Amino acid sequence: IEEGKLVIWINGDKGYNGLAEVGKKFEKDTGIKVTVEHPDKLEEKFPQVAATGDGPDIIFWAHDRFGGYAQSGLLAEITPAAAFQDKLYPFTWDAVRYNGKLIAYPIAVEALSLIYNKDLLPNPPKTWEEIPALDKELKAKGKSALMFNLQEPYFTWPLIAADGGYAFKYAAGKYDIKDVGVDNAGAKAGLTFLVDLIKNKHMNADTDYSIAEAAFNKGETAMTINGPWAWSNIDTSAVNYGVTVLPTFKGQPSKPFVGVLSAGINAASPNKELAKEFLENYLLTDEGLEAVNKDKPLGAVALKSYEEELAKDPRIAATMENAQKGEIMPNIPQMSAFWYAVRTAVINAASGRQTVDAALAAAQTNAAAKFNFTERDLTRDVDFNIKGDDVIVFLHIQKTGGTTFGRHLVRNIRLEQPCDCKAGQKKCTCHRPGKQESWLFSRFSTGWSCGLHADWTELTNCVPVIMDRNFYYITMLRDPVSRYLSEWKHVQRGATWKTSLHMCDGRSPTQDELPTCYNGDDWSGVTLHDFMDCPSNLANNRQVRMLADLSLVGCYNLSTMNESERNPILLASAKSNLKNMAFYGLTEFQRKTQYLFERTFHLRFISAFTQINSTRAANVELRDDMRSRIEQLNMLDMQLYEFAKDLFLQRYQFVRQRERQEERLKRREE
Ligand SMILES: O=C(O)[C@H]1O[C@@H](Oc2ccc([N+](=O)[O-])cc2)[C@H](O)[C@@H](O)[C@@H]1O[C@H]1O[C@H](CO)[C@@H](O[C@@H]2O[C@H](C(=O)O)[C@@H](O[C@H]3O[C@H](CO)[C@@H](O[C@@H]4O[C@H](C(=O)O)[C@@H](O[C@H]5O[C@H](CO)[C@@H](O)[C@H](O)[C@H]5NS(=O)(=O)O)[C@H](O)[C@H]4O)[C@H](O)[C@H]3NS(=O)(=O)O)[C@H](O)[C@H]2O)[C@H](O)[C@H]1NS(=O)(=O)O
Ligand SMILES: OC[C@H]1O[C@H](O[C@H]2[C@H](O)[C@@H](O)[C@@H](O[C@H]3[C@H](O)[C@@H](O)[C@@H](O[C@H]4[C@H](O)[C@@H](O)[C@@H](O)O[C@@H]4CO)O[C@@H]3CO)O[C@@H]2CO)[C@H](O)[C@@H](O)[C@@H]1O
Ligand SMILES: Nc1ncnc2c1ncn2[C@@H]1O[C@H](COP(=O)(O)O)[C@@H](OP(=O)(O)O)[C@H]1O
Ligand SMILES: [Cl-]
Ligand SMILES: [Cl-]
Ligand SMILES: [Cl-]
Ligand code: NA
Ligand code: NA
Ligand code: NA
Repeated sequence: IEEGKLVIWINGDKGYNGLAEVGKKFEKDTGIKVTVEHPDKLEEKFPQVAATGDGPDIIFWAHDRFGGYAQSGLLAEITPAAAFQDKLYPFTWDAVRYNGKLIAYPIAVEALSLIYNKDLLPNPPKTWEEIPALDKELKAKGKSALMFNLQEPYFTWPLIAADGGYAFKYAAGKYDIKDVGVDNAGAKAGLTFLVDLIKNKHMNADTDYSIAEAAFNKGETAMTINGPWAWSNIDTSAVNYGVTVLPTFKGQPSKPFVGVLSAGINAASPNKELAKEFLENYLLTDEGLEAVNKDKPLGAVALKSYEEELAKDPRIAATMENAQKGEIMPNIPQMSAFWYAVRTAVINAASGRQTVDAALAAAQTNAAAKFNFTERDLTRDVDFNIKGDDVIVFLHIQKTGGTTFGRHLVRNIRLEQPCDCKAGQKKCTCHRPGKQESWLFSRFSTGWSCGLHADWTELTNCVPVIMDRNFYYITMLRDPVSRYLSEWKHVQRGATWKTSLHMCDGRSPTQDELPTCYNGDDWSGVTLHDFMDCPSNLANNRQVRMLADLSLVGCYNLSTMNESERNPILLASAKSNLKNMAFYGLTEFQRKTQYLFERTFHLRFISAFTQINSTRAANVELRDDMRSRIEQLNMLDMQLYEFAKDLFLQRYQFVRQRERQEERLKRREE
């Protein structure tokens, strides 16, 4: 981000040419250039790039995205004088308050309305229920009743919410992120009506923003559902149109989620005072908002003076009527997960490929960030026969506490013939009773015989050969930010693991495939910033990479497929291989790890595992923005760990409760 300049991001459906005009006046008065951009998916790109040193100085979006940004430390707190604050409606400052603090400037209130062509339909329907009959009449004239974007849940939510659907329940002063209302009777009724419209061929499941707009603006459909920004193109096409209240469903109003277009300032911006000057003294004025509004209408603006001037517009009046009937959007971080979940459910239900009940049940799970596991997933029962051909394989991922765990395996298990660990020697002899065969494949028993820190790909291709059986794979996982910091500190003190083979499809990677991050013999002394800056850093997503079948993505050759394709494959492969292992533990749960290992393999340790909280990672002082960038560099590991933690904890509770019930039965039979 260049100092002395302003870079602004705003969505492509807003008045970015008018905003540019405000930017030109600012430049006239100050010599500060203002660049407006409208990149695609700006609301996903921003948390990826703000967490580094790129991104815009100012980001525009509806307020629902901003709590997530704020929780990640990506936004400067805004500090407007009480004088300026009173120039805007308090209603709209509420939309941009997060954990007590103001994190953006509110701009305008947006709500969806029903838009109709007065030359085809001078009185629009009051109910969703009468739309099928209307469409039948219109189809005989070569036209349709209604087309609107069915791909974005923003547009279908008003009907889904009408009879009772909700996102997160509000109770006791906060949003309950476990109480999700996307599969209740009301939500199901709303979505069923929409699905029936499609089944009865009054709408098409493929209709998106462009198709609906094109049809309405060409007079092919009598109605659409859209927001104030859409009015400009309708005027461009010279359609004679009205804007009115959304139809009712089962006698209740459609309930649009209400958005406040808001302007946040990047916490990494070196131009924060200029951003505040632009927003307060140029944009949030009658003149500035008029420039934007004349390009694409904002709706009901937040500035009291200019809102009063436009309030007579019946299109805005209709916008306010639908907004009062709807709900202000929560700004909490979980909003994005809600939207993603509903987006997928509506698409699959509307397509007919899944019923409403099944699709909304899946959305409920995803919106509440839950994991459903089968009994088989929670049951890991290994009749481990050390005298037989069973072999335990410990896959050690760097910096997951594998030294501690590996030492437990060779020093701390109660066995008739335990591992023979000679004093002052690194490895131990872990042989079956009376044989020269090992029962444990591990760093401290067999050594690195399949490669230094051999991963799932290397071990599954090498272990069966280098031992000739039942192989029981186990590993440890650690929360990725701590694991990444631990690896940074270890590399900073000389670790390279440069002799790892990284074998996959029968060869090690090429230097072009896997460039070294450092000059010389190691990367000692590296700062956290330079560590994070190397694109080929093997610390990034190490746990997913080392648990996945890397053949599935062309081994280490990043040109074989795109990231959008490689990333979901790696994650699903890692989740599957982890889940289907005999056992895994988590570094942060040493006692539960011990207990589950014991109950999985029917073994007992001599001395209790212990939790060490004062790790080198814990000692790193981590700003929130920097934690967020580490999460972004490790986004696959973040997802894997969330999955693994929940499975691990459900396994612990399952095994404990079974064991507690067995003890009781013993008592109740004596
Ligand atoms: O045998 C020969 O060929 C020798 O022949 C001699 O000449 C003659 C001639 C004639 C006769 N005669 O009788 O007539 C005899 C001999 C030559 O003079 C001589 O050159 C030649 O020697 C070669 O062959 C030797 C036998 O193989 C060999 O010596 C062995 O070396 C092994 C080795 O270095 O690998 C050694 O193994 C032990 O030490 C290793 C090094 O420490 C261990 O491996 C390391 O393990 C680390 C670990 O797990 O902690 C790992 O560290 C990394 O990961 C950890 C965990 O994440 C992290 O904490 C660390 O920070 C991280 N470090 S890193 O730098 O970032 O990687 C290391 O990476 C890994 O290297 C190993 O586990 C030990 N095994 S053991 O316990 O079983 O011993 C072995 O013991 C030696 O015997 C020589 O190396 C050969 N020399 S060469 O010139 O040919 O190369
Ligand atoms: O991978 C699927 C899609 O993912 C992306 O879209 C996501 C967004 O990232 C989420 O933030 C959310 O979008 C919400 C949005 O936050 C909310 O404000 C509202 O957006 C309105 C907006 O307020 C209004 O001003 C106008 O611009 O219309 C918008 C709706 O189009 O509602 C959104 C939900 O529909 O969830 C979506 C997924 O639905 C990504 O951007 C997509 O390209 C991608 O396909
Ligand atoms: N019982 C325990 N409880 C918590 N962390 C532990 C632990 N045993 C080891 N660790 C942590 O695991 C890391 C070592 O992992 P590995 O043996 O795979 O290299 C270290 O992290 P730090 O570097 O942050 O201190 C260490 O502190
Ligand atoms: Cl070794
Ligand atoms: Cl624990
Ligand atoms: Cl047991
Ligand atoms: Na160490
Ligand atoms: Na170096
Ligand atoms: Na800390």
